[PDB]
Amino acid sequence: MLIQAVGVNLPPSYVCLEGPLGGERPRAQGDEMLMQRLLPAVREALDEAAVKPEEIDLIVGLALSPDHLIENRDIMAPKIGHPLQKVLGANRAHVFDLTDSSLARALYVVDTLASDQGYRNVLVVRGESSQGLEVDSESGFALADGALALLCRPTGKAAFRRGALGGDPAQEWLPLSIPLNTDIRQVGDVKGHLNLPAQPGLPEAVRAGFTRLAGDFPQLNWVREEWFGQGRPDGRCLGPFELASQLRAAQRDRLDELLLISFDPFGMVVEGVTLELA
Amino acid sequence: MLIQAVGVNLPPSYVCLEGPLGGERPRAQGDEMLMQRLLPAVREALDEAAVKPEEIDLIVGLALSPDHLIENRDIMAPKIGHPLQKVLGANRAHVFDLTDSSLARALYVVDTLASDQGYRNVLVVRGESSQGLEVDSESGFALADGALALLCRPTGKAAFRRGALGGDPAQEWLPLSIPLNTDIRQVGDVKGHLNLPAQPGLPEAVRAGFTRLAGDFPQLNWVREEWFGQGRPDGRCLGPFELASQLRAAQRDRLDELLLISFDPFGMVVEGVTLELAG
Amino acid sequence: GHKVKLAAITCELPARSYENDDPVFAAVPDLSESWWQFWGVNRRGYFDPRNGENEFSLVVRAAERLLRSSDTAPDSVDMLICSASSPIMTDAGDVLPDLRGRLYPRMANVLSKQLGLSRALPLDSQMEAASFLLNLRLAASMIRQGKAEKVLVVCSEYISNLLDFTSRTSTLFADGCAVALLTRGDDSCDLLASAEHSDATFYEVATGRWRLPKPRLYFSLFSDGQNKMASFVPTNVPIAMRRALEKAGLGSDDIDYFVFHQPAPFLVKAWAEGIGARPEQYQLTMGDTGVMISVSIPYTLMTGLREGKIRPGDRIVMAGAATGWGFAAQVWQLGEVLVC
Amino acid sequence: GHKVKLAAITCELPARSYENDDPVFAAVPDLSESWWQFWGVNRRGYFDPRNGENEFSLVVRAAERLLRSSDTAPDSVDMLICSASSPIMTDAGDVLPDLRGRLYPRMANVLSKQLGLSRALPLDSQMEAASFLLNLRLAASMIRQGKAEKVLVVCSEYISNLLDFTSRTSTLFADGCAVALLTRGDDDSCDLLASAEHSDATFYEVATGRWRLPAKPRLYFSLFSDNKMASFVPTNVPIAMRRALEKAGLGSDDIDYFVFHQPAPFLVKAWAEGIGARPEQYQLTMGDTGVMISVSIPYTLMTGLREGKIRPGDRIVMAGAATGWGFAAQVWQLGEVLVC
Ligand SMILES: [Cl-]
Ligand code: NA
Repeated sequence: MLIQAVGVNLPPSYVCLEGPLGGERPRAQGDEMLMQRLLPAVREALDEAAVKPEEIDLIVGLALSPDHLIENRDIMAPKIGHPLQKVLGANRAHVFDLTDSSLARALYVVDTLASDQGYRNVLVVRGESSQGLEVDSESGFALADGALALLCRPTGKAAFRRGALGGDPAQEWLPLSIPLNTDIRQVGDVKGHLNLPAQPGLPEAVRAGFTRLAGDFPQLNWVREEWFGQGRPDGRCLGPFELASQLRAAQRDRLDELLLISFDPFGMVVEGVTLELA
Repeated sequence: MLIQAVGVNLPPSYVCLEGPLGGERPRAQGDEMLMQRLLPAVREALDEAAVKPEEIDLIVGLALSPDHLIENRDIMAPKIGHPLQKVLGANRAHVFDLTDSSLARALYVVDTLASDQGYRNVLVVRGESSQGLEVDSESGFALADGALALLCRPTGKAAFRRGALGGDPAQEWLPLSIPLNTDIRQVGDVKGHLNLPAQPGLPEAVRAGFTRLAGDFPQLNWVREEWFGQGRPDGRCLGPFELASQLRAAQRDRLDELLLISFDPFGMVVEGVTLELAG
Repeated sequence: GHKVKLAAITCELPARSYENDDPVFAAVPDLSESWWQFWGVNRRGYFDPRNGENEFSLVVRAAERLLRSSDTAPDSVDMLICSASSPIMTDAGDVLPDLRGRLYPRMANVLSKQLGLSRALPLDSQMEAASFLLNLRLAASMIRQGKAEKVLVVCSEYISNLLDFTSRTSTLFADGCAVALLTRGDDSCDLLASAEHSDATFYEVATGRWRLPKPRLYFSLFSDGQNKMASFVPTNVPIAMRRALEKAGLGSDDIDYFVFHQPAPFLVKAWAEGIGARPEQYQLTMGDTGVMISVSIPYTLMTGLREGKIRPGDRIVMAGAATGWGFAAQVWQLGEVLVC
Repeated sequence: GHKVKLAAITCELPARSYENDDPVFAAVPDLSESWWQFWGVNRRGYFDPRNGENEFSLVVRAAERLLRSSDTAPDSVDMLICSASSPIMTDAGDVLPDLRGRLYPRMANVLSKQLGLSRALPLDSQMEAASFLLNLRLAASMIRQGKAEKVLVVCSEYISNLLDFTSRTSTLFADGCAVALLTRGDDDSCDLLASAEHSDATFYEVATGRWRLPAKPRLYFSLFSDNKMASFVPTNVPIAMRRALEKAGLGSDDIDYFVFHQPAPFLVKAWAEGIGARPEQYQLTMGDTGVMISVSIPYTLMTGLREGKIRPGDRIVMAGAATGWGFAAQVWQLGEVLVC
């Protein structure tokens, strides 16, 4: 998998949440919806790579947000890849969604499918506009809002690793879940609740997982997602969106290859994919 | 036909057009549409009579305006009676439209149909939001804009008369036509043109027609439409909407019966209908 | 009051017929045998104005033929009731000889003068596809109350000039005219009862809108499933029939034959089943005409008379739906009807 | 280029079957034989969560059966690919015993722990009704490129807990589950020869799920006249089939049998006729199951295998459409498939 370009568009408004899994993260406001940020991020990437919408072979979406996706804020399905195809004029694309996949896992799977199908231009998008989910007030866990666009050229050569978290190997980490709101009375009530129990050693265990996994490709520089504020400048973190500034640093540094490392709070694992750079 | 109640709502802007068929008439502005004006007129009448929307048996519309009827200003069909039924919740009603009919004629026909079907509450509505029609700049002829709601209780007893115009018997009167605009290029362009040839004796001929017709019911006070400004204070005229203040004067004066007279510019005739008033 | 007689009826269709495979449909998406069977359409006519056919000229022809054939003097017609669903009229004959494409006046004001109907009160009514029934109903009330003795009823549908021939919907609709004569009866024929109602829930589903390259059909359904009519489809037409039958003190078994509006075979069948009508008690006529808006009902009535399916002394129910939405039903006892 | 073997397949349907006249439909507007004929539905199942039946429990049952029957050690499974069209999941077994109604996680993470699939990469994908094809496609690319030797594929549709039994739409859809096993093939006897997938978002907004107050996701319809697809209905499925066939260097005539998504009989026929498939070369299965979203295809495949319509050594085309909209076709050379 070769990364041709990256686009990012994040809300300017940040919200801080206390707790061992807390931090200061971008947050979509009021009525704002994902497409408002996703479309410019995608355009940014298309413009950088000099690829037209009609040249896109595949669009693959990753978005947990259960509403606030498009102009009709109550739509949850079909998923955002479809209206994205429409507003782009991506008239040659196949569109599907990978749900709760990590980005690293999605890139690997997509590299594999897309190289096997002979595709040349593949769009992977990750986004959130999470007003429809209640934050975890006990742990401080929340999703970063915003949009990331990766315009890729498949090679079928991306290598992949799925690794355990570090720290105490007997510790049963409690995963993220998103229960449905069973008391939806009014318009604008949340549709679900973020539930990630307070586990103060978790950020460090994730970092230790990253460091172990990076050892499978010890000559590659690596980039990673930052889902927690602990230990970070300003306590600020961008979740998977943190990847953008790091990929851009890599392009600036003229790297040909790198390791991209995701954290999956559903599986409580870390996942890495090896990528080429334009 | 018994008139239970009347609602009227006219634009605040009166616009003067010069010409033998000119006058100063109410005019809808910008993107105003007929429903905005009609709905409150209708509600005034329903509130006065204490008649609920679900009690309405029949809704009959009269509106020439080829657009500016409802929220979507480009819709012309189906006609305004149908979205009216929707917004009111008039869920027991039958809805139809009588097109280019005069009001007197519509009231007669409706009295007849509705008494024969046993209806009790009938809503006859007349309105214009005529931005979609070009005024007749040569004659000065324009439609008055506004809304009139007549809540009726049919009796089947309404008498009707259709009469010729007055003035010179040898004079051939040239009717109103509304040709289609054959050069609709932009949005906001008119859909048709008001074409009523300049005929300076026409206002007086209509008025003499009114008087002749009224002579068939010498026992009745009468009310009439005024479509032309010639000879009227400040050239002000309200077209069919002139009827509202006259009907209210009639109730205040405790009239039980009256004659209502319309001018039909399409047929160039005058038409009268006899009505009872509530009280 | 007086008994109402359905005295005579005629129709005038376009001279030219267009098959399902006709090149007029070249820009329409390919349609299969499945579509044609489902809608029940095989061919249809469109007015050719270049050759003098239009909403007015054909009505003049049909009306002149009917008046001659029914031995009706023009001066004896007390009311003329016309309907035309298109907002655009195109011809005013000798009456307004220079006027071509127009919004107003409507037909009756002009047709009355063209035909020399010098005592006829002119009226132009609109209830879309149910307009023939509305007009029979208006006519019947006038006759019954003694306010008219002879009423001429017209429906004329020039819809082909508004159709979008890039669209599948353009394959369903077609042009045509109908004229009927109603008179004071005695006493072989009568309108026993009628019922009319309207429901505007789905008003916005089918509208005419001014569209730059003039009126065009627009569709607009936005629904949850939760906002239905008080009476669900397809029971509105049956409900109208029942209300009419009840007012007449009759049941379905008292009826010989049924005449329906003709939008699709499944819908007509649904209406028939809703009231107890057996398949052989009505005809499907959309096959060689297409859907002619207000003119489908009278054309179907006439067909049934002409083919011997409906005859003197028969009790019939006529019924249909219209955009808006509107519903109408009539119970007639028919005497002898002149088909001309 | 390793060969891809479709090794095994099974389904798990609800224990209870519901007829068209079943009282579960009492609040649905009355429907006729016209509705039932058109959609081709006679009966369908709904999961009963009170008797332990749901999207998760029935998959666990089916998957355990398939693994036991195909002699597949849980350790040997390299990847697990799940789909479920409903946004709501309801049960996480022994893994998350307290969690009930949920948006996330999806199935694969949880299922792989429940089944002991200790090496399986979990993936949850979404392409609505076409998800079984997507999943085979993903599985095949992984096998083909040497990245997996065994892949378990799951589609599970629990739609009945979302259906509005006051709506006609409730009569069309039903519940079910399917599980398949793909492996690296030894010999030439089984392979995925080619596939084609495409999407068209022109009519994206026509059928959407929305959060609606009475409060849960509901189907919402939106059609406005205020563009057509590049390829008109009903050609998108045939276009996908043609592309796949071209990529495999085959023609329609080289194909033994066809397996289609099952939304309605006229549509399936239209797809078949578009590619040149004869009526004896495919089955209609919606009659017994209802429309099971993603599960209709694998149920149909399984049916054809079980009944001897699809035999070892046959070349088949599998194809369908999905909301969004999406289109997928696959050309398989099949060997021996364990139906369990
Ligand atoms: Cl997992
Ligand atoms: Na005179």
